[PDB]
Formats: sequence, structure tokens, C-alpha cells
Amino acid sequence: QKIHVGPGELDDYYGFWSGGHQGEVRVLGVPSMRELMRIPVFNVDSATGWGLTNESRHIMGDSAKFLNGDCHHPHISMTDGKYDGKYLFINDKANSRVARIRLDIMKCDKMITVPNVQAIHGLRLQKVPHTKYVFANAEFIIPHPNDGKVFDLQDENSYTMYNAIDAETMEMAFQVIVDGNLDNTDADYTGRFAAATCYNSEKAFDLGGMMRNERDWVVVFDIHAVEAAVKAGDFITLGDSKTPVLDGRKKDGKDSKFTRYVPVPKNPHGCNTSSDGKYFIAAGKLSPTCSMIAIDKLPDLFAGKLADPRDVIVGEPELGLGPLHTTFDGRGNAYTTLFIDSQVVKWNMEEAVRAYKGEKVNYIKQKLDVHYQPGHLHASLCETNEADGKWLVALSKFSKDRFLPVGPLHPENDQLIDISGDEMKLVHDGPTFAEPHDCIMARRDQIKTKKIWDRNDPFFAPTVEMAKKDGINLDTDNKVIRDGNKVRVYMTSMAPAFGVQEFTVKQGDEVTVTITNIDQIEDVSDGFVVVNHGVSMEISPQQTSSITFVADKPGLHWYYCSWFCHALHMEMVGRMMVEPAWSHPQ
Amino acid sequence: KIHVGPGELDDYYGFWSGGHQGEVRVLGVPSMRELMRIPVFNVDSATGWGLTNESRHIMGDSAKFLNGDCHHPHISMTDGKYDGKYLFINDKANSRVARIRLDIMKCDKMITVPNVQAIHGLRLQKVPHTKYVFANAEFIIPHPNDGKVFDLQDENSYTMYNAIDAETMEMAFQVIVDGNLDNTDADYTGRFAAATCYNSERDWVVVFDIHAVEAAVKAGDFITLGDSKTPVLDGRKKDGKDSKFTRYVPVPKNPHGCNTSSDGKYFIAAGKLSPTCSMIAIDKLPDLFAGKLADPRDVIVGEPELGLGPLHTTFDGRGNAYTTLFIDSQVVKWNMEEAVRAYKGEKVNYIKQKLDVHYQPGHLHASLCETNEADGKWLVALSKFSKDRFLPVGPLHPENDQLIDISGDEMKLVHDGPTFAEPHDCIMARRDQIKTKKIWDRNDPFFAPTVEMAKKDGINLDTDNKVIRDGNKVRVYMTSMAPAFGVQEFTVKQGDEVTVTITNIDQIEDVSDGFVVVNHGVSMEISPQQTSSITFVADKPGLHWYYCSWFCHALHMEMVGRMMVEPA
Ligand code: CUZ
Ligand code: CUA
Ligand code: CUA
Ligand SMILES: [Ca+2]
Ligand SMILES: [Cl-]
Ligand SMILES: [Cl-]
Ligand SMILES: [K+]
Ligand code: NA
Ligand code: NA
Ligand SMILES: [Zn+2]
Ligand SMILES: [Zn+2]
Repeated sequence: QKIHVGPGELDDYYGFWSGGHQGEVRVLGVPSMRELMRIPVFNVDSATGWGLTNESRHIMGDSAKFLNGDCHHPHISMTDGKYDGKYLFINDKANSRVARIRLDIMKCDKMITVPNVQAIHGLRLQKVPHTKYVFANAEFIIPHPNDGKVFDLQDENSYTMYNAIDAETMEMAFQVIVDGNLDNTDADYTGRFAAATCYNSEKAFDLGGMMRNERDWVVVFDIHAVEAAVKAGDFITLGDSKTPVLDGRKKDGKDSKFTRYVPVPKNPHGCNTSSDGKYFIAAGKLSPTCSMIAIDKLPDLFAGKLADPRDVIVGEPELGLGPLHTTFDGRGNAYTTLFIDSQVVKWNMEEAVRAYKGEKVNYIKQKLDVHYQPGHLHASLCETNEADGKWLVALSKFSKDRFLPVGPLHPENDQLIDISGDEMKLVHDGPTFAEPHDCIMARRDQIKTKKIWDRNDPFFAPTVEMAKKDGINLDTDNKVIRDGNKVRVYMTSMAPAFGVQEFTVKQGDEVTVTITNIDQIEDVSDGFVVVNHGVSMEISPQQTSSITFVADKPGLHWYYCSWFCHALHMEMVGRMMVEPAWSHPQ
Repeated sequence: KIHVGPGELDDYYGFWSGGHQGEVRVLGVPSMRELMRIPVFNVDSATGWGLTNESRHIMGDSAKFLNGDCHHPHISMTDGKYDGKYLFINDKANSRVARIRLDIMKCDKMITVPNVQAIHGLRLQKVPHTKYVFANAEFIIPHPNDGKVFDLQDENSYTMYNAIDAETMEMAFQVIVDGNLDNTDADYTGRFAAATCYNSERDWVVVFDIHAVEAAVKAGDFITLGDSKTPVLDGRKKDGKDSKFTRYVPVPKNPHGCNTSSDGKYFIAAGKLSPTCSMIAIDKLPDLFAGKLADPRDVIVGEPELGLGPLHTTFDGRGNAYTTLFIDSQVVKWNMEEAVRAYKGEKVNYIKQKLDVHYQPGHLHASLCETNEADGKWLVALSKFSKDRFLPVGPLHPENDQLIDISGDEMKLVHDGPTFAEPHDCIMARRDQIKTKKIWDRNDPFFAPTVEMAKKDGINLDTDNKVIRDGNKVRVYMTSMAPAFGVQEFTVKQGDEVTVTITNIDQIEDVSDGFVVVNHGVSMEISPQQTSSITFVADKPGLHWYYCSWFCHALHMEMVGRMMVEPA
């Protein structure tokens, strides 16, 4: 297996890294581990204007007021248990959002603030028959309503909820109230079942309180039951949200139609569906184990055919100190991070299952040291029935001395590991900024990107409609529209000339500049910066982009093209002239 | 030798401009891996730069801008060698210069350059040390720019060359020039600096007699512009008569790069539209300013013909120059002293090799090239169009930063490094030239204004966990020690303005903490022994969780707290 990609060779896989609390998504080539692109999501990006442009702020909605995000869990949409390359979804723990990225244009095209919850953490996608739902955990228990009269987490109306978002429309589909809280989640290979770990069955707010119970659980959701209750109108709504809300709590020990609670030690964390569809595997964290839930026993469990919820557990291998996450090679082996022991442990799932039946067998095949304190790990195509067993990335949280010193803040260490054979081999240390938690890999042939925009792309269709109200044809027009104290500049750009090279406004005018890059050539992006006004954005071929700012300073103000485009790139410039307020009314 | 395997360390630091994204990036060389991001003009969700009170204090009023446009990173020097103290960088978008402290890898000072638009070219005094940062303002504007005069040919429409005091990060002086400024460099004595100029067959490089500028400032022979106290000197020609501060050397044509050879002999201006570089002999500049030379062209001692679109030049310390050819898409290696002999008319081929790069190179940078220790080992060429060199990633493409081995007689291409938002230029330093702190100093100036605020409240930041009430303002102070915040709950009134100040009292390297207030747009870093603070308004009643964002401990998910907001 080639590990080094020389000049002129291409990577074999795409990698999509979460940006952690930096808030973006990063596109890597694997196995070189080089960053090919950054996709802004919850961050404000100076380069492309994401968070400054009207198109990006329209997608972010009211949450455009936040300049931060905290993303952990990127996942690729699936059809019949295989990646289909349409969408990537990712969470925001900081401001309780889910974002969707279109993989053809490599941009965030949709974003939703999940109603009536705090902190979207766990996120994964339905696998079968396709990604109809995005499943997302809200991690923190809050009052309902959270109006400041009740603060107690033990009140009967304090809880968190499991969230399902319609993947295609990016509107809420339903929410399920749960006992305890929610950490990570995954889905089966049928569409009926999803599952989430819980670490706060105690509903506590202190460290000792959250660690009291010897077992918390993984809560299993019967999605067919949930959908059936929605179609029946058997639901409530919270606050001003019309989202159907179903109650998955136990009441006096009697189970809900929608959930079952499988006791699992202890503050369990990762929740990972094996690629053969046989198991939900929960990592025991404070317990030196993983618990293997047999998905084929779940129908009977929900049908009352088992006496004890623990009867769906068919394995609980002892692996080492601080198991956090598990991934799969598609050869029947699982790979789990040990945060405390600072290792990845390779183990055989079927042999673990036989040991749980008392058959003394050594299911542990290898422990590999990693550097240091691994969190997530990801094997290539592990989330699909095509899991290919070639590459493994372990994402470690302390790099210590593995890289040159760079001051008190250190990089993370995302280590590439060859698992194509019986022996795991560490091949590359990848330093990264701001804690990627998880990543996801796709084959080169599973991702198809556009090279030039379609003029009808929904990303800027609202801007096209604004232009139409002004009688503007964006592919041709270079015009300044005046409207009271609003000025709407429309121009084409064809390097090295802006189609409008100067325009005049009154001090205090609200100026919108809309630029349509009518170039037809690949890799010729234009840019637009207004000097000393905090204005910057990208305009790629056939894209329309727009930005709005106040001309608060009298005088002459230069604008220029930022994205290098030409040998005469230094000279693609223009001038905004701002007449002083004292020469105009009031 | 280019492979840095697991457990092995890079030999050099690379400091990459963040381009239109606004940050500075620290790379390991030769692996070309990104070790750290240093936020400067961008708002960084991870560390809170642009959100925290410490960062917004450094940014000043320019904290209102969320963008920057970076190009030209340079490291401070003592005796013509990197001293590892500071990195400086430009902001073309909002006309700023920022200083980065290389011991903490943070931006610690920032200035908006008065009465100019767009800081682009930037380089440092070399000798006797980096007393001044020299910065080009690119665009001609009216003076004053108050909306009465828009005419760019007006006698009071011009741009200026800028000198910033490197140590105080206050303006030192400004010099009015004819034309537009492009790039700039400085000599190895401190007397001279030079810049290419591209407005008005032939443009020029303007040479500054900094000694003459300094003498005028000290005698009070200057004006000021607007409400800035910056001394302003007039370096324009007047009725064909020269300033005492400047000489204009004719150089073809729309010249671009302006690079000082590491032997100190030449300012080398890249010809761009002319397939040449022009070599200005620095040892002839005293005679030029003394009126001893018949013609400003007499300081030109070489004009090698190199190829189509020369843009920038760097040096191996062995006597060779390396120049990017933007149109031919190559790096050309040539011998400077042989070029000088050719200019006198000898038949001698000064061109040694042309190496194809991919594609359209702009800046290039050889290791230690800006110092008299230029070591001839590594060369990075930064190319604008990566085309098919990397996997496709949609309509936007990465820059291709290519690593080239120049240690022997033949340049060898060894690595293609894709980068985001057109870094444009970079600088390298030996590992042993950079010395960084493992943990913060409690007296560090970076958070000294916060320590002062704490003092007024009677707070010992190293020990206290206290909530101060002051009208509708609430100032929370706490220590943090993974996995526990020192204040785990507090209660305020709806509408209160809450400041949270956190001191990480861990002493273990790499155990950084974070602080995020859910659904309030609040995020920041607190590394070992740092104090960080952030201010927000509690505009939502109810219970609102806060949590640690930096994975710090097996119990990281559980390092949380509660803010309770009583309805108005
Ligand atoms: Cu958010 S948690 Cu193990 Cu995923 Cu990092
Ligand atoms: Cu268009 Cu530079
Ligand atoms: Cu403190 Cu994570
Ligand atoms: Ca628990
Ligand atoms: Cl997980
Ligand atoms: Cl230069
Ligand atoms: K870390
Ligand atoms: Na939305
Ligand atoms: Na300042
Ligand atoms: Zn440059
Ligand atoms: Zn240049």
C-alpha cells in the first residue's frame, strides 16, 4: 500500500475532518493527509466571505449573529448502506445547530438551529434504505419551558431530547424525550432502529453525581413506532415549535412504545454500528469494556419476548483503560481507542461474543501505542457495508513532543495507520488545529465535484430574485440602482476588470454590491474587498455573490480583487466615492 | 531528505501568510505539515481571538472588522540574522500591521496605519536590528480624504511609505512618494530601504535615505496629516528637483519584487513586464544621494534577461539568485556576479537552470534568505494555479506551495503542498532560532489589562472563585483545573452584562481548557497559567449550560457549569 503521494500523484481517498471548536469542515487527501480545502460552516471566513455575504447569512438565518461553532461529527449521506456522495452533515455543540454541506460545490447550503434543546453533540445518519433522517443528540438537560422559573434538573419537565431532521429539507422531523441525557448515536442497516449512549442517567450537574450509577445505558429508538405515532397525531409540541414531540421516558418503570433502555457501564461514550449490521457497540469509558448489543434481538426486545434488557447484550469484552470509540475493518475485527492506556486495540467481534458465553478465547489481536490519548478513530468506509479495511485514523488529543514546540497551545495528533494486513502499522503523524474530533473518508470515486457553478444554483437563487425586482439581468448588467438611502450595485466580473469600476454614494448609504463572475474557465476565482470597511468575498466562475455594508466614511475608497486571477491582478480595482453628509439633507 | 516520520521532528519552522483568510500559520519544514494557526485579522472560534477582551484590546477599534488580507510575513533581525523575537505581517484589506510574539505564538500588537489605504508590501530593517517595520500603502488617495476632492491627480492625492517602530508598534514616520508602492526591502546597514513603484516604458524603484529622514524628524522638519501625530516627510520630486529623502531609479517595467541579496550587495527588482531583473548596487547609493553620479541609472549594475514574467527573487547564500517566472511557470537559478559582468558586455552565461513549477509561481523563499546566514538548503515556490496537481474539491482550488531542494547544483522538486486562501508568501527559520514558552508567564503583557481589572475588584486571579456584582454588570472570576471549573454555577438577571474571567492553574504542558456558553456565541481558550476573559449579555432567561471545549481529561464531557438567568 502506497503511503507517500509524490509530486503529480493524487490521493486515493477524500477525508472530511471536523474543525472542532474552530467551526469549519476540512477536506483532506488520504493517505498524504494534506489539507485540500476548508469549508466554512459555523466560523466567519475572511477569504470566501462566509458569514459576511448575504447568501451565507441567509443560510445561517438568525444564527448568523454568532461567530463561533463547535463541530465534532461529520457524516456522509448514504443509499442502501453505502455512501452516495450527496451531502455531509455536521453538528454544532456551541450554538445547537446542524449544518448540511453539498459535496458537489463543497459549501454549506443549509443550517438549522434545533429548537428547544441545548448543545448538539452526537450526530449520525440513517443508513437504510437511504439517509432520510439525520439523527442528532442534544446533550444537556434543560427546563421546559426554560423561562427562568424552574432551574432544577430533577423537575418532571427537565429533560433533553433525541432529534431527527429531514435530511433533504433540513427541517425538523420529530423529537423524542428521553430519560437521562445523550452522548453519541448510530443507526442500524434496516431503518427501524437507532441507538444512543447516555452518561448522565443521574440527571446530575456535578462531577460526582454524573458518575454515581454503576451503569447508565444505551437508549434504543424504534423509529417505525415513532413515525406511526406522528402519522396518528399522537404527539405534543413545545413552545413555538411545530416539531412533533414524542415521550420516550419510562413512566413508573413502564417502557415507552418508542424506546428501550439497555443498561451499560459506565458513562459510556462511543456508539458504533458494525459494518455487517450485527451490533451496536458502546464504549464503556469509565468501564474497561465495550458492550455489544445484538441488533437482531431488538425486535424481540421491543416485543416483550426477552425478560431483561441486558438480554440483548451478547458481548462485553474487557479491552483496557478508557475505551472511547470503535471502528471496523469489514473483516470481522473491531478497533477501539483506549484513552487512558493511549492505544488502539484490535479485537475479533465473533470471538468476543463466544467469550461472553464462557468459551475462554483471546479475542484481542493487537494493541498499538498512539501518541497520545486517542478519542475517535475511523477506518475507511467503516460506516457502510463496503468497509474496506485499508486505512485507519486515530485522532489523539495530546501531541506533547511529537511535533516542534509552538507555544503553550499544542496541535492534535491524527495518526494514519495501515490496517490492510494482520498487523496494524503506524505510518504518519498528522498535526491538526483546534481538535478535530472525528473524520470520515470516502473513495475518490464516491465524490463528484462541480468545477463551475450552475446559474440556477439554489445557493444564490434568492439573490437572483432580488436582482429581478430591479429589472437586472445578472449575466450582462453593470448598473447602479438607487433607492432612497439604499444603493444596489450590480456588476459582472471578467478578470482583470470589474464591470463597474467606480460608483458614487451619499455618506450613510447602505450599499449592496452584487458581482457575477461571467468567466467560463476553471480555477479563475475573483475576489472583492472594500478597503477599511470590513468587506471581503469570493466569486467563483458563474457564481453570483453579494455583500452589504454602510458607507460610513466620506471620501474616496478603493476596492480590489483579492483572489489572484491574472498577471494584471494588482490592477483589477475600483473606487467608491462617498459624498459627505454635510453636502446632503440633514 | 524530506520524510519526517512518526516521532521525528522537522528541522525548520515555516511561517505562512494566511492570505485572504487573515491568520498566520506555523508549518514544520521539510514535512510541510501545519503545526499551529495564529489568529490575527480573522475571528477564531477556537481560541476566541476577536471575541475575548484580551484580543479585542490588542485589535483596538479594528476589532469591528472580521476580515484581513495577508501577504508578507517577516521575522525580526539583530545584526542581519533572525533573532526569534517577532513576526510582522500586513493587512491589505483594513490597512493594518500586526506583530506576533514568537515565544507565545500569538498576535500581541496591532496598528491601523493612519491616512493611507491598503498595507501591502512589508519588510524589516536588518541592521543593526529591526528598529523599523517598513510598510507600503498601495493606493493613492486624497489628503484630506473628506469627500471634497476625489481627483487622483490632485496635488494632494498620493500614497506614502510607512515606518512603524517595531518595539512600541507606534508609527515612526511616513514619506510621501510619487506613484504607487509595490514591494520593499532594506539594506544591511540601516541607512537605506527601497521599494518598487508602478505608477507615474519605465517605472522606478524609489530608494529611501532613512538616515536623512531620521535627521529631519529629530530637527522637527516635518508636517502632520489630519489628527495623527505621525511625522510626515515629502519624498516627491518637485519641479524635477529631488527630495533629500528619496531617489527614483528608473527600472523596467511595472517592476514587482524588491529583494535584498544576502551578501548585502544588491536591491534586485523583478521586471514583471520586462523579462529581466534590475540589480541596484547598494554601495553606489551614498554617491547617488551625494550628487556624485551623473544619472540615477548609474546605480544599476546588472539587468539579466531571465524569462517571461519575473516576479520575485531569493538567494542561496552561495552567490546564486532564484527568480520566479510567472508566464514561463518556472524558477530560474542565476549567478549574480556573472550577471554583473554580462551587463558590462562580457560573454558569460549567468543562467544555471530552469525548473518547471505548477503553475504560475509568485513569491519564492529560500531558507534564511533575508539574513547574512542564508544557507542554501530549501526553497519554496508558491504557485497560483494548482490545476490537476491535487484531487478536485469544487470550484475553488488550493494554492500549490512546492518544496524544492537547492542544496546541490541541481534544483530538485520534492513536495507539492496545497494551501488555503492564497498564502502568497512565507518565511523559514532554523529550529534553533525559535524558542517558545511551554506554559504562560503570570506577568505576561498579553493579559496584563485583565490582571489590572482583577486588581480593581480585589481579586487574586491565582486562587479566587468569586462573583462580583456591580449594577447590571456581573464579573465572574474563577480558576480552572481539568476536569472542573472553579465556579460551576452562578445566577444573574436577564439583560446583565456578564464578564467571565478564567485562570487555568494547571501546570502540565498541553492541558489547555476551553469555555463555551451554549447558544450565546461565546468561546475561548485558556492554556496553562493563562488568564482569558470574555464579555456577553445574558439576554435569555432560564438555565444556560457552559462547558469546556478543549478535550482535557477522561472526564472532559463532564467539565461543565450552569448560568441561571432570572427573568427581567
Ligand atoms: Cu464530541 S465526542 Cu468522543 Cu465525538 Cu469528540
Ligand atoms: Cu480577479 Cu485578481
Ligand atoms: Cu477541561 Cu475538556
Ligand atoms: Ca453516569
Ligand atoms: Cl461514536
Ligand atoms: Cl518582494
Ligand atoms: K489538544
Ligand atoms: Na435553515
Ligand atoms: Na495597537
Ligand atoms: Zn507579495
Ligand atoms: Zn508578488
